[PDB]
Amino acid sequence: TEVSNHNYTQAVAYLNRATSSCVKKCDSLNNNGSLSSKQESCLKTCAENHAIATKIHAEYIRKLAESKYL
Amino acid sequence: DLPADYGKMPAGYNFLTRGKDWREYDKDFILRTDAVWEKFQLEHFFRNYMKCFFFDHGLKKYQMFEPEDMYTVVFEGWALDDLITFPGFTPTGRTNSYQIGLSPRQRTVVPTQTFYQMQDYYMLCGLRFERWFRCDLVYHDQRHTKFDQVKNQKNYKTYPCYREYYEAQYACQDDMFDFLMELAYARRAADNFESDFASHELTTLPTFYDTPKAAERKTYTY
Amino acid sequence: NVEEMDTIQKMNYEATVNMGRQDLITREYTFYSDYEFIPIQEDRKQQMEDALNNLHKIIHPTVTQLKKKANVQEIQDRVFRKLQGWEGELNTCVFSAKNVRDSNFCADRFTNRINTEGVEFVKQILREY
Amino acid sequence: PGEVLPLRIIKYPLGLETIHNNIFENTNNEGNVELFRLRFNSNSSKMQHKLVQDTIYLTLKQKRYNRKKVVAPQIKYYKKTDLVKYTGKPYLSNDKLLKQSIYDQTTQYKLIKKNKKRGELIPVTLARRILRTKKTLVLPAHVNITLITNSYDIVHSWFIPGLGIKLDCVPGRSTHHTFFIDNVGFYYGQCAEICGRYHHHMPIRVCALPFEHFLLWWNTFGLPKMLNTVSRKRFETHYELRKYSW
Amino acid sequence: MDPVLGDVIATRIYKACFKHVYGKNMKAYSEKDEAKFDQCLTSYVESYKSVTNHFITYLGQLPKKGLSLD
Amino acid sequence: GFETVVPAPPTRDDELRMIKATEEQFLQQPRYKLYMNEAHRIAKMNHGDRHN
Amino acid sequence: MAQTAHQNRYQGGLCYAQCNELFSFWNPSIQQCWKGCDFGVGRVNDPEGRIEAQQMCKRWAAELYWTYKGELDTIKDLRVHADMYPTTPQNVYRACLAGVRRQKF
Ligand SMILES: [Cu+2]
Ligand SMILES: [Cu+2]
Repeated sequence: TEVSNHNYTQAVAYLNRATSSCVKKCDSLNNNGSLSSKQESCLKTCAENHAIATKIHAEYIRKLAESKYL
Repeated sequence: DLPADYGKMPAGYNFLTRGKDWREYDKDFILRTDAVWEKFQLEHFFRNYMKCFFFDHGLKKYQMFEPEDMYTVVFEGWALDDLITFPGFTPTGRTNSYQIGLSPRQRTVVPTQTFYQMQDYYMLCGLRFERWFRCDLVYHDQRHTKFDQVKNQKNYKTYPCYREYYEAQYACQDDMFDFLMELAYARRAADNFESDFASHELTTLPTFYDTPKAAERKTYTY
Repeated sequence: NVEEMDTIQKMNYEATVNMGRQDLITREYTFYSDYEFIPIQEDRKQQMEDALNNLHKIIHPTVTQLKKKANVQEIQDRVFRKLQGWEGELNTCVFSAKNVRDSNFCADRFTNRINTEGVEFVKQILREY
Repeated sequence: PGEVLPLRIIKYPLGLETIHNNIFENTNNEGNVELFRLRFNSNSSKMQHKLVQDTIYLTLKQKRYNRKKVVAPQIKYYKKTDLVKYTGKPYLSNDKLLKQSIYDQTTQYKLIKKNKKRGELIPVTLARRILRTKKTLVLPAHVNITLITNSYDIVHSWFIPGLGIKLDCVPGRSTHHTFFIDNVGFYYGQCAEICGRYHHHMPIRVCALPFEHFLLWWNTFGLPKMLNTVSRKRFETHYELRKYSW
Repeated sequence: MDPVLGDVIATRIYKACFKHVYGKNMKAYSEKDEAKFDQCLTSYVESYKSVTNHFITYLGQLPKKGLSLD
Repeated sequence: GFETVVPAPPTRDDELRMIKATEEQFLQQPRYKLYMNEAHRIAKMNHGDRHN
Repeated sequence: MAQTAHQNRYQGGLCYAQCNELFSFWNPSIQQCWKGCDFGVGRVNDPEGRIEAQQMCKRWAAELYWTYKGELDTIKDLRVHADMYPTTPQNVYRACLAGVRRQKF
């Protein structure tokens, strides 16, 4: 299988947005360079939530486009 | 008999029979006058009947092939096919000479006596398939979540339609089973329960088995 | 895990995973002509399951104490007829539902009906049987 | 057709299982006897996966024996490492010993086909011309074997003359017929119904042996087949010999 | 992708570090501020790595085809 | 459907009493009323009397 | 009656006739009760004989259909219905017990 650079850019943008959201939520910046145990747990949870959210939002956009076409 | 522990197994009984005097048991056995000829004939018969393997020399081992017609073995011995290694009667080397009988028959849910008068099990196969399809449609969705199709192998519970499926397969044939399976696939796609279309119960003659207080119908006595 | 299993055990694990993941493959093909219906919410499913669990817990004493399969089937059939009428009303409301608000309202109505009147019906049936 | 109703109520079957006299089959995590269950439909547009064909029937394809072209030497490969681990052309000696053939087996077969002497009372067991077959139905003796006779295309008839049996496998009719062979032996037969082009050559070979011999045949060729595992003998065959004992 | 994506990510990280350092404390710049920015950058890199790992795993964990495993 | 307490398995005395009662009932059947000896014989005889 | 001990049901005896009274005319429970009564020959009159007859009936029922250990002991209703067909080992045990109980002298 092969993937496109546009897809890579979209994935990178989604990852950047998810990382920004996770940092803002879990307050990852308030650390001395190492995330606490709670910080890492919150980071993992927020990353899973953001990945699910990205999948859901992409599916919603695709479904809206399909319903427009279909 | 005199000891109070007569018959109790001695502690740490090795059960080995090394250095056992065979004379003490001589009176316990009576041997026929033809015992020698009997031993010779028994050895010959055991060699001739049990040894269904051929000593292949190329691999220097026992070998076996599928049973072939006498001529196929006699006049066509130059073209043996599908030769494998004779694995032996038992993995542990035990004998296999024992008279066989009929196993305890499996439980019955759709009795064969319902249409046992007929020689071909057409109506029996139909009824068994209907019952199995009803049970499956009842418990189709939870097979992977609560039945033997689960991931936790220690939590595998026998499917509720196990005996029904086995009986239906026993009653029906291969082609009929396939056709009924296609029909049942169409029915499952429809998700049409037999109770969702049944109106034939109205146009049947009343029977003593159809009384209102069905529980009172049975008269149980010990 | 899979790497900790032999060939047979790995094949069995793959068999279980594939047999459990059939619906995902079935998620691919869809028929356009079907009238699409908004699925019932997971919260609504959980509430209905809780109501059914309460009904089963109520039935548990009489069901366990009864020694007649006929009596058990009769009680089950009466409860099934009542709950089937209620569920038919709920499903009729659900099929024609046009919004998640309507779905939630129908689910709440069905749960309340199971909670309020079905309890009285089951109590009367148990007092009889 | 139509669609799946959003919610359905199903009463689990009662009295189906009598293993431990527990008529209550379904019990929720709360432990209460689950008499009613709610089945909800998730995806309106999704189709349904077809039911899995759970039936796995060990298939033995009995066909007419064919003429051999050339006598190949028994070549066993290493380990799938096609290098010939073992090579040879055996021959069953008069002592029933698979010794090394010293003559040209191809020449022997060709000469036998070219010219074979005949006798006025040559045994049929020693003269098979339209009765040789590839596989023989291996069964035990002095036991009840049910045979479900059925036809695929037209009504055929399997007539074992030695067993004096004649089962008419007809389409649709799953004729369940009993068979009890009160003796161990090998029998040959042909189609008792005119099956068409091959109404002459549809040979059937039936070998009933001691129960030990039948079990050995099953364990060496039947148990190995229909295993649905890795085809390695040490992975299935020995495993079967380590999983099943009578 | 292209280095411009890295530049955009760097700009976002710089804005985040400024918020973490001077979002509520608008004071003069110093080596203390530089060290705080360096710590924030290290924390942001760690958070991005954790988010990428968790998101790729959750997206890799979601089934998409029958397990073949050869 | 109200259930009743299941009676315990009978003793030999109860078995003998039941045997005696069954023997009396079997002897009570007139020779003219040809009814096969089945579990439904009593109900069939009652229905036959009602029909007569 | 292939498993019975008499040439004909008429030679079975009154208990066998009692067996014919127990169940409906369309159940193998008649043969099962005949076998149970045959197990009761010279056993009903003695208490040890009756206990051994019950054990023998359990043994025959187990030899009839594949049954797990203890299931025949977990039977709640020893009472039988005239519509009880011999479909389960529990039914076989109940029929054999009834046949033993119906044997006199
Ligand atoms: Cu033919
Ligand atoms: Cu033919």
